Amino acid sequence: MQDAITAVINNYDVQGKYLDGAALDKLKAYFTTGAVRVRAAAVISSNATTIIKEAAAKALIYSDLTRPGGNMYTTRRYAACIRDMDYFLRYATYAMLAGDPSILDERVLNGLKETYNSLGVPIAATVGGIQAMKEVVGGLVGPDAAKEASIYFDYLSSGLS
Amino acid sequence: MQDAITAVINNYDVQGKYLDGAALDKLKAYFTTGAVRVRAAAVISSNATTIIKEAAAKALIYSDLTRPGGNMYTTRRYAACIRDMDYFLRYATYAMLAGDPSILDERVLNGLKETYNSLGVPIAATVGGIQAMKEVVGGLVGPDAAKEASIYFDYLSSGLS
Amino acid sequence: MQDAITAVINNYDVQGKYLDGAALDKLKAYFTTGAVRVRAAAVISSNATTIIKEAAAKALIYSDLTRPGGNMYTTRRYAACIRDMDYFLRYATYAMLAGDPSILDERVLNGLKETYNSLGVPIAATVGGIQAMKEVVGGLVGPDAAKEASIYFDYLSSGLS
Amino acid sequence: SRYFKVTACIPSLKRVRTGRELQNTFFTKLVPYENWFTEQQRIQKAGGKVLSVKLFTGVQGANTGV
Amino acid sequence: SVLTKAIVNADAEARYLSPGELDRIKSFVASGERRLRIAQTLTEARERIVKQAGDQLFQKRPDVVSPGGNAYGEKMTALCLRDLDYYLRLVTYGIVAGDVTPIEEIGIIGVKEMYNSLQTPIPAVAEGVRAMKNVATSLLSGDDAAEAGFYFDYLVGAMQ
Amino acid sequence: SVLTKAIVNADAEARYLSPGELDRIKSFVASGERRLRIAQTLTEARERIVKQAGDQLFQKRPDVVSPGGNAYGEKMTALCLRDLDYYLRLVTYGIVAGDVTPIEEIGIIGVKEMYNSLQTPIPAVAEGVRAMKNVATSLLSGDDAAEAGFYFDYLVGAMQ
Amino acid sequence: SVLTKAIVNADAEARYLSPGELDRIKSFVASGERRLRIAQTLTEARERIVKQAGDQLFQKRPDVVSPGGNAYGEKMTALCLRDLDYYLRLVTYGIVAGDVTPIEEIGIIGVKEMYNSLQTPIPAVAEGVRAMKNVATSLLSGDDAAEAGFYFDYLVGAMQ
Amino acid sequence: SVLTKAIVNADAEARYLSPGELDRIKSFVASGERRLRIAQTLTEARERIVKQAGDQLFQKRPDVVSPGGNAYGEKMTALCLRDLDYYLRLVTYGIVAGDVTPIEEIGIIGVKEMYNSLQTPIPAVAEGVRAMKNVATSLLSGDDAAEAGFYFDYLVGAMQ
Amino acid sequence: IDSIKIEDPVKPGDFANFLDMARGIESRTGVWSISYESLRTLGPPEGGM
Ligand SMILES: *[C@H](C)[C@H]1/C(=C/c2[nH]c(/C=C3N=C(/C=C4\NC(=O)C(CC)=C4C)C(C)=C\3CCC(=O)O)c(CCC(=O)O)c2C)NC(=O)[C@@H]1C
Ligand SMILES: *[C@H](C)[C@H]1/C(=C/c2[nH]c(/C=C3N=C(/C=C4\NC(=O)C(CC)=C4C)C(C)=C\3CCC(=O)O)c(CCC(=O)O)c2C)NC(=O)[C@@H]1C
Ligand SMILES: *[C@H](C)[C@H]1/C(=C/c2[nH]c(/C=C3N=C(/C=C4\NC(=O)C(CC)=C4C)C(C)=C\3CCC(=O)O)c(CCC(=O)O)c2C)NC(=O)[C@@H]1C
Ligand SMILES: *[C@H](C)[C@H]1/C(=C/c2[nH]c(/C=C3N=C(/C=C4\NC(=O)C(CC)=C4C)C(C)=C\3CCC(=O)O)c(CCC(=O)O)c2C)NC(=O)[C@@H]1C
Ligand SMILES: *[C@H](C)[C@H]1/C(=C/c2[nH]c(/C=C3N=C(/C=C4\NC(=O)C(CC)=C4C)C(C)=C\3CCC(=O)O)c(CCC(=O)O)c2C)NC(=O)[C@@H]1C
Repeated sequence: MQDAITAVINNYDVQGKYLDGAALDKLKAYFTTGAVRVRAAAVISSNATTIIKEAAAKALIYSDLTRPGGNMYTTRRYAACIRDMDYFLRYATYAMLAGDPSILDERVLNGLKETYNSLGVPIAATVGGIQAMKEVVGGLVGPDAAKEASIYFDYLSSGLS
Repeated sequence: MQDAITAVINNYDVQGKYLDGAALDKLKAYFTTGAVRVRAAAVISSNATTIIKEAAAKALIYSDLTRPGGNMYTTRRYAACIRDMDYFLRYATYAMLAGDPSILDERVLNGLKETYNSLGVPIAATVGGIQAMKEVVGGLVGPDAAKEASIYFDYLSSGLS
Repeated sequence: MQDAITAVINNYDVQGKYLDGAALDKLKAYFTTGAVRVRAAAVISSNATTIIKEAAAKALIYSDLTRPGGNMYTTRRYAACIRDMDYFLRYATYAMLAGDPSILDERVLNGLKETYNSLGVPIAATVGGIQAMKEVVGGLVGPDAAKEASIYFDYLSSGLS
Repeated sequence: SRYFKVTACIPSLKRVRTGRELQNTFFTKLVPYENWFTEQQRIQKAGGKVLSVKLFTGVQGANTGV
Repeated sequence: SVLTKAIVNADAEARYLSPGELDRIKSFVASGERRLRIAQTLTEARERIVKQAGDQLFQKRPDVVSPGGNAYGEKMTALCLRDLDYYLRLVTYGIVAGDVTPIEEIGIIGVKEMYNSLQTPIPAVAEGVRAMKNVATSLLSGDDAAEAGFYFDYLVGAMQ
Repeated sequence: SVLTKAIVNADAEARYLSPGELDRIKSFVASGERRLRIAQTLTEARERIVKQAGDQLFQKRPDVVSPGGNAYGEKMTALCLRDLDYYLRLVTYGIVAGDVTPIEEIGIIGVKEMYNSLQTPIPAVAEGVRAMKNVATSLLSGDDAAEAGFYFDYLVGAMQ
Repeated sequence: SVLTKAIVNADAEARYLSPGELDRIKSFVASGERRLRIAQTLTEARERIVKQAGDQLFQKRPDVVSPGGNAYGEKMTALCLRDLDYYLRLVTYGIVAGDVTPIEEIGIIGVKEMYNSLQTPIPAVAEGVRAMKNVATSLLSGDDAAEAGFYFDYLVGAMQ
Repeated sequence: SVLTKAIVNADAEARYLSPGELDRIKSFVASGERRLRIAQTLTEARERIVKQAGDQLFQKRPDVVSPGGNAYGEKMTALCLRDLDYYLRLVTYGIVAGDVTPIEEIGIIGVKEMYNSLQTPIPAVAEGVRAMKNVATSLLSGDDAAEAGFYFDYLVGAMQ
Repeated sequence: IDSIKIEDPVKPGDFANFLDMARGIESRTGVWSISYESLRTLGPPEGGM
């Protein structure tokens, strides 16, 4: 994976350039944001189970998916769906700390569409569940944090779709 | 492992003897007991969690073991102890169906003392827990079943001590 | 393994005692020395190869050990011996940071003696090599750290002997 | 090649396992010499204790045939 | 502890401690004096914290202290308080260690399995810890409270 | 970086970031402004540092700058200086990252094998880095120099 | 089914089906007609079984049908009954199959995790299944009831 | 030896020795008498070979015998000669064995690590072995020298 | 030489909070009136002895 600080370093290393003021400014920008991000991450981790429950209630459950024949029908499939939700939440939190979307591409997004298509998992519903989580997260984290949090959730959703 | 039927066969095979009426009578004895054993086994499996809880309440918990400085202190150790209790119960049930104590020697009893000594697990307390389970099991299974069940519990306890 | 801080915690946990003033004093004693240890560790790591060379020169090589009939004769055995020297140095550094010798017991001293006895590795020479490393290190780390570093080397040597 | 006979006892301190793990916990075994140093380390990191070590095969202090 | 964790990662890589890892050790030893003070405050107020948190939990959830509930009856209620006290003690250990390693070994591994045998409801236990955090936060200074909050939050997350 | 390392360890454990790991990130973001200043100082003085370090190295080891030695001849001497410059650039990157992870991929993995093919002596290279540290330390403030020292030491350790 | 299980064991052994394994298949096919009758009886009485079992469960545990409880409210109470109906359907499938494989794949794998998200208490669910068994037993003939009992017991064992 | 190697390969295959493997043993035992003569010649001329090779090596690498260099000083120079003598003895053992297995255990495994601690340059050592080969070749008959050359070459290959 | 603190309003006023120390009214149905030290030695819940 790559983070904001490393991303700057890598760009300068391919040029072979020593770090310069312009580069320093980008690094400085991350450092101000950082404290806020750490607080947001702790909030998410503590409320993680609740976030997933609320998001499922909003989108997945009480639906045709849960009703027989639906892909979230059967305990095995229900459990798998909430497991995937948890993964998305955990990785989005990692991305928010890192300040980079790259980790999502490397670890979550790679191969996901193809896997889902073979499984028969409905992508649109999954995207809906991610969007639901984002809304719930937004409330918990608070507004300043929410903007930062939202971009990573949006990045996941766009990748899946 | 060995069961009652195979135990007779093995004894005759070392002699080289064809199966005889006296041998047949021992086999016949097992076959009458068998139906009762199957019923007992189903009772134990359904009530397994309860049996362990009751037995722990009788011997292990509310004791110095659970209190700080005791072997069953800390969640990790508490969980390990009730896991061992479950093992003993499951293997005794297997032995009762089999009608032979061999499986207990082969799987449960072999190496247990040495492992326990290195771990620092107290054997006497463990034995006490097994004896407690036996009493609880006796009630559930009913008297005819209980006699058969008791011998395997006793066999475990003697092995451990 | 345990360090200074966890050593106190574990001692109180078995009693089930909340940390008290006596405990707090011990923890404070560690915290005040910490910065010094970190500096010492960096010195040792950077000079690790040199420390082993100097220690071997002072205590092992140019001797009967390196000559035919000696345990550190052959490239294979010379290499094995300086490999062991490297671990002792690395583990002593870990112990010095931790402020606890437990790691030395758990991950160095345990089963070393038995292995050495079967091999016939000469203990006195090894201890001599550990003692030699100690002398070398004391110079590099300086007054702040020398006393602290020394005790872990002494602990290793006394464990073998 | 030289071989070691090794007895060790290893506890599971990170997790609680339902399947029978007795064979993993107390394991006397024969180890090639070239593997032992790694296998000792592994037991130590797990917080197992190495109860015994004996050299089953091979001669102590042999320059060749090792 | 912080120290233990750093050493363990290095040992796995079979390397000496990284410059970054060394820096983290330095920072922790500087923080240590403040941490000790935070822990002392909580230790002094412990009896009050446990009692108040128990109050709140029972108010939030009547059920646990009801004939159906596990906590019902004096003895049971005492045991539930004893549990809260255990978790508070663990949190104090955590603050001085600077990591949850102490907490985790004693309290978070096998906790689900233990409570399931007892039949105690895990979400209620989590609520009790949340309650304890609120009491603790009030006694602590704002900066101190934030530090303490993390450790409390970890517990709540683990017991879920 | 500090961030990368923390995330990677958590991902392996498949857990959210620990309270202690979060605290380390907080400390690092506070430190960052100072770190940027330290890096800038070294960047400005780089040409001087390299030159001075080169001289010291050649004085310390006649052999490298001798007909037998690898450094001998103008082209070779330039290359040896170029290498010193590369290592200094890496050190600056490391200081801002707070960890050697970036440094390690670019400079420390495969370094032995590369130098062995070239036939350059590794211990001499290490001496050059030590030399660079001494020059750099003098320019830096005492507190700054200690921070910078660790990164320099890591390099010396890796080339050993 | 019995068939599926037998084939799977043979595949693992990489052998043709043993005489003993073939005998087990023979016994199952003989029993099949009786099994179908038992299943039909339960299917007809399903609405009654669910309703009566629900009532017994609510009597056994007032809490679930209380403001704190998960079952509280009409919609929630319906859902709890719906779940009981699902488990009854699974049991009928199990009886005809002669094994719990059908039951297990649809209902017992991941059940803990599903219920934990919902926050439904697992022991109460088990009680509801026990209740269903008692109702079912009364409708069934004694011999039939014993057969049915095993499958009911398995469910209770799997989630408790 | 050739014998050891053949048996070891057979034991791994868990078979009696193959016709081809047996043939190789036959050829080796025929060669053996000649091999013993070659070894004797080298043993007799050993003192001369070492001395001449040393001189050439110091001619080839002035640096090693210079104040910076490891070989510098009488004791150090003696040790460098002692090492050359050791390698010559190993070569003789190898010639009679017909295989480098004996040589490899005593001299080639761990050689890099040993020399790196000493700080002796490995390429210089290889040059000394090459030097020894040239002297040895002159004393040996052309056919004998070729056989001896292989063993000398192996050494050079093993440390390079 | 100041104790400082006391920054939030020292008293909301008669109407808010007060009588904070209710603790010790009847038997410890709640948590108050159970000894903090008693916990160290709870004993069996049956407590048959
Ligand atoms: C209170 C918040 C909730 C509650 C608690 C409760 N616990 C018990 C019984 C026990 N609790 C423990 C727990 C621990 N032992 C440990 O090692 C640790 C980690 C340090 C803990 C947390 C133990 C071992 C017991 C068993 C008894 C004993 O300790 O000897 C009860 C009693 C119920 C019973 O015995 O069945 C209760 C009530 N119950 C609730 O409902 C509250 C939400
Ligand atoms: C409970 C009555 C008592 C208790 C038990 C206890 N056991 C352990 C650890 C282990 N228990 C075993 C035992 C078995 N594993 C098997 O495979 C079998 C046979 C099927 C048995 C019976 C083993 C191997 C371990 C080690 C690893 C593991 O978890 O399996 C502990 C934990 C000790 C530790 O520190 O690791 C405990 C507490 N101890 C008591 O105090 C009770 C009286
Ligand atoms: C050097 C100071 C002395 C010396 C060393 C020596 N050691 C071996 C062989 C082994 N060393 C170990 C030891 C360890 N196992 C561990 O877990 C640790 C802690 C990290 C250590 C240090 C082991 C396992 C072996 C055997 C396997 C291996 O070679 O890796 C030898 C070789 C002996 C032989 O006959 O092959 C030697 C020479 N002996 C001396 O002469 C010095 C005094
Ligand atoms: C009744 C005995 C208990 C009870 C049940 C309860 N369940 C829900 C919600 C759901 N239940 C399920 C269960 C299943 N899906 C499956 O695939 C299977 C196996 C075939 C089962 C049994 C599901 C999927 C849901 C989610 C909602 C949906 O169906 O779309 C609730 C309500 C949800 C909530 O948490 O409010 C309840 C009440 N609750 C109890 O406590 C009773 C003891
Ligand atoms: C000569 C070609 C080069 C050279 C040699 C040199 N060697 C040493 C020291 C030692 N050399 C050995 C080597 C061996 N011991 C063995 O068991 C084997 C395998 C059979 C060998 C080849 C050893 C063990 C030593 C250690 C000291 C001792 O003799 O016990 C030195 C001195 C080392 C020092 O640091 O002072 C030297 C100089 N050095 C060169 O530059 C030549 C190219």
